[PDB]
Amino acid sequence: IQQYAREPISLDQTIEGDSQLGDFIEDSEAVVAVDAVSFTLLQDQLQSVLETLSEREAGVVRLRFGLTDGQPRTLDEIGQVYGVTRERIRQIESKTMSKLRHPSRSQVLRDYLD
Amino acid sequence: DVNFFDELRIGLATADDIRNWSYGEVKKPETINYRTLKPEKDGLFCEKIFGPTKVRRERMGHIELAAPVTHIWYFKGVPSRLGYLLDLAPKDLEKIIYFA
Amino acid sequence: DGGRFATSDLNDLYRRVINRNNRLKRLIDLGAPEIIVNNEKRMLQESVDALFDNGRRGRPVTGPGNRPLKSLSDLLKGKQGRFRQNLLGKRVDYSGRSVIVVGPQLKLHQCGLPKLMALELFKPFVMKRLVDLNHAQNIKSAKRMVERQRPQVWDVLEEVIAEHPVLLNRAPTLHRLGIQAFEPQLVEGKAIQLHPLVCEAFNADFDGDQMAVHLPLSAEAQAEARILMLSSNNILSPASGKPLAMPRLDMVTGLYYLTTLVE
Amino acid sequence: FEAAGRPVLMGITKASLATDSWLSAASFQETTRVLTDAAINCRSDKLNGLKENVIIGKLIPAGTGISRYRNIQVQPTEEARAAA
Amino acid sequence: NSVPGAPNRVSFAKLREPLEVPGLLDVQTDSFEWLVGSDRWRQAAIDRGEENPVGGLEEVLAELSPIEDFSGSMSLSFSDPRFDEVKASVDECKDKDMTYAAPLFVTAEFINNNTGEIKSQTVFMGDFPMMTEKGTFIINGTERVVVSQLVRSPGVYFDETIDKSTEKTLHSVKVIPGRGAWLEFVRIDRKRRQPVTVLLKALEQIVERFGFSEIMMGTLEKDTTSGTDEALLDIYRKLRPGEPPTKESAQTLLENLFFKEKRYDLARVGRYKVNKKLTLTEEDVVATIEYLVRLHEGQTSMTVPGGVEVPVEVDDIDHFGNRRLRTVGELIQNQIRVGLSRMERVVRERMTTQDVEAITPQTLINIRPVVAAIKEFFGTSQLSQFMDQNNPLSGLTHKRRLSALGPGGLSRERAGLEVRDVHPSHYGRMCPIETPEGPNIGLIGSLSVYARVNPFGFIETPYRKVENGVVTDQIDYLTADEEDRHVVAQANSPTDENGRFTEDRVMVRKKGGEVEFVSADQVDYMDVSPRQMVSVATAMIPFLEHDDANRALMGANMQRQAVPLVRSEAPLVGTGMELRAAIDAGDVVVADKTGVIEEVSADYITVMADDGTRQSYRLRKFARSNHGTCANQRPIVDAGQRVEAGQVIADGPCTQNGEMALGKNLLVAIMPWEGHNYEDAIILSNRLVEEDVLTSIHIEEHEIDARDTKLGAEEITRDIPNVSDEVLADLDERGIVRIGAEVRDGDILVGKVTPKGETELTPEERLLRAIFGEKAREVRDTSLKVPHGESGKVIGIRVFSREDDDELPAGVNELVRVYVAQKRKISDGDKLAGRHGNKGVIGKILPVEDMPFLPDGTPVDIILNTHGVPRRMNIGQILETHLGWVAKAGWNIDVAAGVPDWASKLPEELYSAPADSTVATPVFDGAQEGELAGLLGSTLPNRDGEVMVDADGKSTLFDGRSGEPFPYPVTVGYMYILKLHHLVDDKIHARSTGPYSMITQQPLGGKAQFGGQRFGEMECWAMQAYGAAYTLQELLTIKSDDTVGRVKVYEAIVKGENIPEPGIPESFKVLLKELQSLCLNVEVLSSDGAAIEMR
Amino acid sequence: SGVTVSMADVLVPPQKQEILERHEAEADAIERKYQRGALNHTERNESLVKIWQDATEEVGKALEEFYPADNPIITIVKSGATGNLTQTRTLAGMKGLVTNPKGEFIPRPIKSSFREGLTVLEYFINTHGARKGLADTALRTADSGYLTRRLVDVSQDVIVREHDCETERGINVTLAEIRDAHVETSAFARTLATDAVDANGNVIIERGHDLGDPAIDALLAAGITTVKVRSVLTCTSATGVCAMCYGRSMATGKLVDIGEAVGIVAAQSIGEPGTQLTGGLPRVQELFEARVPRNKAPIADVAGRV
Ligand SMILES: CC(=O)O[C@H]1[C@H](C)[C@H](O)[C@H](C)[C@@H](O)[C@@H]([C@H](C)OC(=O)C(C)(C)CC(=O)O)CC/C=C(/C)C(=O)Nc2cc(O)c3c4c(c(C)c(O)c3c2O)O[C@](C)(O/C=C/[C@H](O[C@H]2C[C@@H]3OCO[C@@H]3[C@@H](C)O2)[C@H]1C)C4=O
Ligand SMILES: [Mg+2]
Ligand SMILES: [Zn+2]
Repeated sequence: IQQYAREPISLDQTIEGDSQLGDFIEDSEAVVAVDAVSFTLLQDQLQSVLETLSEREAGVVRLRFGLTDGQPRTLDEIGQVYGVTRERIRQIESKTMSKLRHPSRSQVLRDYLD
Repeated sequence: DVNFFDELRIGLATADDIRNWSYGEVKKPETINYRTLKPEKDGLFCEKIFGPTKVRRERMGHIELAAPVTHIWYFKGVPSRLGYLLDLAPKDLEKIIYFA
Repeated sequence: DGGRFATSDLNDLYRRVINRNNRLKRLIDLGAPEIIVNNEKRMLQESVDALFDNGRRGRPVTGPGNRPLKSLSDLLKGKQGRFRQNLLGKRVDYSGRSVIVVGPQLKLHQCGLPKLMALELFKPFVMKRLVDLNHAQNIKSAKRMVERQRPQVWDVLEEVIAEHPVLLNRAPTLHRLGIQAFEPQLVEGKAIQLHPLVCEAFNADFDGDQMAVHLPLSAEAQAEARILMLSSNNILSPASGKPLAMPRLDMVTGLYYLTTLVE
Repeated sequence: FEAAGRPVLMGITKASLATDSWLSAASFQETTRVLTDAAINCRSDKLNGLKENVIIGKLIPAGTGISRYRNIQVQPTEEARAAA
Repeated sequence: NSVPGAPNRVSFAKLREPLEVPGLLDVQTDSFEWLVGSDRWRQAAIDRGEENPVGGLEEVLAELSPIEDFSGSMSLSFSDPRFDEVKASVDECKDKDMTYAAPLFVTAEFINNNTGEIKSQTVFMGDFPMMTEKGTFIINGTERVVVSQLVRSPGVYFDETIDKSTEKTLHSVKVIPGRGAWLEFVRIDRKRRQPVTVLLKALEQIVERFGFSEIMMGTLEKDTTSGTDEALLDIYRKLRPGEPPTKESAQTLLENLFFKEKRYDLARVGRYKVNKKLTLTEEDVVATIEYLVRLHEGQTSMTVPGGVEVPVEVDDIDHFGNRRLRTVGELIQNQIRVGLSRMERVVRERMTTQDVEAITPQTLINIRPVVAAIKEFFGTSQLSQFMDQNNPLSGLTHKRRLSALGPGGLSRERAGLEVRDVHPSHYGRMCPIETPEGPNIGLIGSLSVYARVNPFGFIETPYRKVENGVVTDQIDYLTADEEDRHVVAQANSPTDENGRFTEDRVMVRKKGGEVEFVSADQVDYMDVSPRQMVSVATAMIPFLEHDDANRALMGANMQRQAVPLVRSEAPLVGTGMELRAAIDAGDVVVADKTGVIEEVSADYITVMADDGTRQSYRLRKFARSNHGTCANQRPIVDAGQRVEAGQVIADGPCTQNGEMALGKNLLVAIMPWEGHNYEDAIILSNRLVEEDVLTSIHIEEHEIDARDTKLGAEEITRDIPNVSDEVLADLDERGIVRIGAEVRDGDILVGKVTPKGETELTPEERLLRAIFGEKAREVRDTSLKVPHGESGKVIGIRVFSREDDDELPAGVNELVRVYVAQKRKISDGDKLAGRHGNKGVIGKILPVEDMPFLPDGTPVDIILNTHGVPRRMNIGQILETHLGWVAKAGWNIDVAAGVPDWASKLPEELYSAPADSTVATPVFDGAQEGELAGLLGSTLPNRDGEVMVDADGKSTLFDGRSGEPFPYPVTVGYMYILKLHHLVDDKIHARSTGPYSMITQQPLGGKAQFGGQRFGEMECWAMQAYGAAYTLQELLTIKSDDTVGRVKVYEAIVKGENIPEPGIPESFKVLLKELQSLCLNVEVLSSDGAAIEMR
Repeated sequence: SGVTVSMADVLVPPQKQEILERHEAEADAIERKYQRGALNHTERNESLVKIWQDATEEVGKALEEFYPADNPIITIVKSGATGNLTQTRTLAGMKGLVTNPKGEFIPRPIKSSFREGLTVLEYFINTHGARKGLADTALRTADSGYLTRRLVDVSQDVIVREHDCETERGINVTLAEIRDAHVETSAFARTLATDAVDANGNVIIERGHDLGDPAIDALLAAGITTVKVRSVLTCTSATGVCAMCYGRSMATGKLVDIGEAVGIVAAQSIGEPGTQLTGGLPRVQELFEARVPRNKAPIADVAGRV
């Protein structure tokens, strides 16, 4: 209750001398240029890995995470496009993921971890 | 984003201009819920009109007044723009607009 | 942070207007004596007036502590009004400042730049060339490298700073010679080494005096710095034509003693 | 203007407020009075002064911002490209 | 002398000090003790002055008692304030972030006249903040000081004016009360030229009693109103424009306005100002009119009927007799009065709606206003200030400071320049030399050394009365008014056997005050000492009489800017005030009882007195001051030493052996040196780095809290979502940095985490999570890291936890504070300065090998440019430079037969002196030129028979770089210089990219946000003058405000591409919207005339 | 150079003890005139100030005669590097008359110098003029900045738009009607509107020339006194001004470039001074604002006898 009873304060208020409070608030969602570029450089690195995978394999990984469409897709929904049992899609996913963990393919993205 | 445009023009905004700009009429004097802290609907931060939580900086609202109102700039600015347009003494016009 | 909330006065000003507007609707629908309705209409008009230009007509609306609320007019008008505080004057990236120290060993076109300041200012530039070289595999490695001040970055910084001009400025800026371009020199310490001749133009005495640095980025910006605002190209004061980089106190007595004739 | 007229002497503050640009006069002094008179007169700003361009982010019409200077075309001479 | 510590410092003064410096902290303690009414002040008033004193609290309680009903049926009486022992110690309050206070009970009573019942009760007002022994308040853990405020003395003030055009002598007068509207002569409270006759009509034979003035009858003849009620309507229409008068309202109008306490607070000071000039009484208003009348005639005497006569002249508002300062005790009293008055209203309304016989003193009283008035004042008021603690001298001048601005005083803008000027009445009360150098000149000033405050709020000055040409030992503290009533003899006056004047005539100050030369018979009072006009800080500048007020003002301001050094060496050439200022500052450990030391430890020291009772003193070791300076204390006594009451046991931060040591003694050479010292710059020996002489410790306090958020509770933890184990290698289990660990900018102090949801991670990111098997953590990393450029080691950690029963604000669970300190070697760019207003940055630091050095091989520590010395009129710095060498080298006058003719006035103790002796030259009677040259002629060989400095204070120095000597003898000496709180490490800022404001898209300035530099209005003018359109556009579009432009340029720089074309400044787009919000339709238009969507 | 400051280098002239008493004695006699009452009181102060502010000049020359030309303090001032003779007189010798807070000269002078050290009353009196002067330089910057801003805004759009407007109009510079005190600011750096003609006769400098230093002397030799010169006042340029009318660029020392924004350069050239202005900033604002003069002076409405 004592947290609810707190009353707000004015940004237009000034604090020492001639400086209004409002000028000190950070914009959190403002794009940070150092990360957005690396994100573009990151998605180019992933585009390389997909060419190494099988055409059906690369197509599955995207749809599962919806890299091109921007929306994930469940296995049964990935089965309709490829006309295969959803378990097979789970199997293809497992084999392709382990191959992505293979030493050669993932060496570059380790540094891109954070 | 052209960055090369010729003229910049200013003029009185009619009620229809204001009416047109607005993406909705704000109906309540509510800012945000006190528990969820999320914007209150039909209020001053209503996402329905202003935008989802870059467009939240671009969209505007409007308030429909149950009684007309004079723009203080044109009445109290010296010399009184209304006072010279209707030929009313500014001290007289103050008595009319503010119900004296 | 601290969970507490802050908000512009405009919200309370809009809150006053919409409150009285709705109450008016309520009074009309009910049907109310003309005194009550007219009283509400006057109140509504005053709220819109306070919203636009508060205090312009009579009592200004105040919040806690009796401070008057900031109207829409207050956004545009004052020294904090947009035209002075934001439109013409605004803070910029790729800039820094520090206290200045004498640079007697400098050439007229040179300025001493603290290595730490020159690093952060040029941070993207050194990040780029250090990824060109195989020192860093990707950008995030370069950024981590610079922030930890890895010793490999120093020799790189000299290569990126080479023949890249920087603008120096001291407040207050009375004339254009208050901003002049220089060639940066990586120097030690956290002070800025200033050529003793430009002191006359900047009105800079070395008692805690601080100057600001600006990094021209575009090709046109660097061209204007090297051509228009170069230190050694602006000698005469563009008011009387008299020389400003002309020697002063210390150097005057030195040359006076040097050429004086003793019987 | 060049219906008779006489030469007029006016101070800098009064002469600057009479400039043909309305946002320049607004950014100088008494923003409210300039805006009200400009909105009524339905004035339009050619955006040709230098303070105006500064506000909107355009190149100032001076120095390297002049048209004759910014529209320059730079190419090596036919003789130069050959020598390489 | 007269102090047990008594460090031997020889004085050059020629006049004994008749009065020791009063305790210069008395001003703060005396005012506070008057408010609380301590027994110490109670017995002092019984001894002198009132038989029964009046406590400030009792004074405000006598005003409210009794609260009487409109009917008077129920009357409630307040009385007998009660104070309980303090809740916690000052050290405990500063620890737990609570205010040092003592609860305050009262003894009220409620009587019903109808039923005659008596209801007594005990009422708790609230926690009443108390004043420490150092004269400071602890408000929420922060040490605060309440500065006394200069305000006009409530009363009447006649001012003569000359009409602009008619040039006929006009006279206007104002009556300024403590509360209520003000009257001006009848213009009343902003209504121009009410007829002067209507006011008495509001209250016969008006002509007959005032027939002396011819003009007063002319104005009356011009007054149209006739009668008491007919003209009271005339005066009514202007006070309340729009109210139809009532027959009753007309008569209550005039009396309710100015003559009853409800709307006219009778000023206790105001009641005394007008009583000496001639609640409010109508007869007094009349007496004011005829003074105006009598003063327009120019007649010098006015006799009010039934009262003693006074002179009739124009008053000076700046004269310290009509200008008072509200001291701390009264500043609290006024805020207590306001809290009790709003309580009066609630008690009144509470009486009505409450049932009769159902009310007790407790029911009628809600204290919310009272404790809110106390809290708001200490918390918000301009007068309650954050104590500046960088050095003990600064905290001593923060107290004893008087400023005119604030609530109730003149505003910061509207204050005229005539009040800023010094005043003849200021002599001995307010220091004219110490005042801010900026826009606050004349508004702020420190109390003089010997000054004392009057119970009525006027400053007094100590004087020695002189009669029949003889000076008696009686001392009278005389206020400014009484000072104009006597002839004040000058401090230095020839002295002979008993009291007789050695010279024929005396130099004195008159009532002007004007300087004059008069007979010895006329003089009545004499100055006690010659520093009466000087304050504490100003009195610490040696050779003050040789420096212009400009540089002296600067020198006084910079002493309070020094920083405590680790070594804290005392000044070789100083004045008398060095000792007393340190002990009275409170940062030194003083023994209050004569005894012998029992134990000596770096932690504490115990002393056994003759009583056998043990006293013990715990030492501040590395306590962080409010501005980051080190407050370390160190003991100066050994185990078995015998000490006397009032002696110094331990040294403070900037003290040594009892006297303030704000800087160090350095070997100086006044030659210009290859331009490295040029335009006030300075060069130093690297010795000052190696030997840590100018090294000063600086501490910083960091803070982070774990609260309960809406999504989850913040947890201080060592587990961080995405970090290497190495960045955690210095953290403990909880996640806070371990004690003694280092910190580099960007390192982690306290690991904190907060809930994050909904995640909605990136499709590109979610895959990397699946490949490398790192689960996307459910929470966001918000940890406490070290600020950019800051470095050092961790001293200690304070932790307050919700689990343990710690007190926290609602929603806050855990609080952890990390204290980091760092050693600051004196560095290039740091700011140094002497006591004479000379200042400059360190341009370069040279190796000790290549430095101008004496034939000893002794290198100079510092080299000062010659050109800055002559022009600034601070040549007192050259004097202490000569004396500085004398003190460190010693001397023996070695009279051939007797004292050479120069030393006629020199004391015998100054004839001989060994090396490294300290010297004292009080400001206005210190060393003089003749004595200095003679002392320069008496010098001692360094080690060998060789003498290193000649009779005019110069030496042949050898260039350390080339090796060949310097052609001309160069002046060398020892100068006392200070390290100032302006340091490079704190003032260097650099930014490439960082956070941006939320409303405007520009970088937010200040060091708190890694901010960028401001390119202001004038700077744009310079760029436009150069014609650099692209440079200007770049600064205002893609460096600050282009949301898309600034991010694309970064992408271009990294990729090494060309820099893109700028966009539209967000500031401009915001401008368009702000115009639309004003109902202004602005349209950007192309050649076609078509509107353009700004998006 | 071996230039240092020392107690010895600051020498007080020995002719100063007598000189004051000489002037002091002239004060007891004006006390006779005051005690006689033949002259008013304000005249007493006046005669006191004129005699005292004379002694200041006498100790000035007295000081200079005593100093060796190689004295380090004098060498600093002689070279022009830094310093004033007024400051040297206040260092050794006597301070002189100081200001009262109200603004009127005290009749009582400060006979002591900062070398000998002032006394309690002498130091106190000087604080009035020292503080009042330190506050004058405090608000001086605020008014100068507001003046510079109005200068900039009224002239910012004035830039050079063309090489030449080919107008023949101009203004006549006085040019040594002995040389005129200030031809460097009026005639130097201008362009000739018309050919410079000698009687009857020979043309010494053709029009459209820069008027360098050698031009002046050569001109000066021919016996000419006045010259018609191009100016932006007479420039017929449609937009902005032309290069030939504006003339040399003070910075480049050559003809002004086309793009130069001379309006801002002028506003700043006039704006940078004003911190040095102490008959000052009020008069300058009165002129540019074109207000009715503070104390109006009449001009002849027609030529003729008076
Ligand atoms: C929070 C706080 O304590 O700030 C304090 C102040 C900064 C600290 O006390 C500070 C430690 C200061 O004492 C020292 C420090 C070394 O000096 C400085 O910091 C600077 C850099 C400025 C100067 C310098 O260093 O060179 C020492 C200064 C030494 C001298 C001869 C001096 O100049 N003294 C001084 C300086 C002032 O400017 C004011 C001042 C003022 C009043 C009524 C005063 O008497 C002032 C005063 O005597 O009215 C104004 C408009 O506004 C009021 C502003 C603040 O008052 C608070 C009061 C309340 O506390 C919390 O909520 C309130 C808050 C909002 O305002 C001021 C009074 C204002 O400018
Ligand atoms: Mg400076
Ligand atoms: Zn022209």
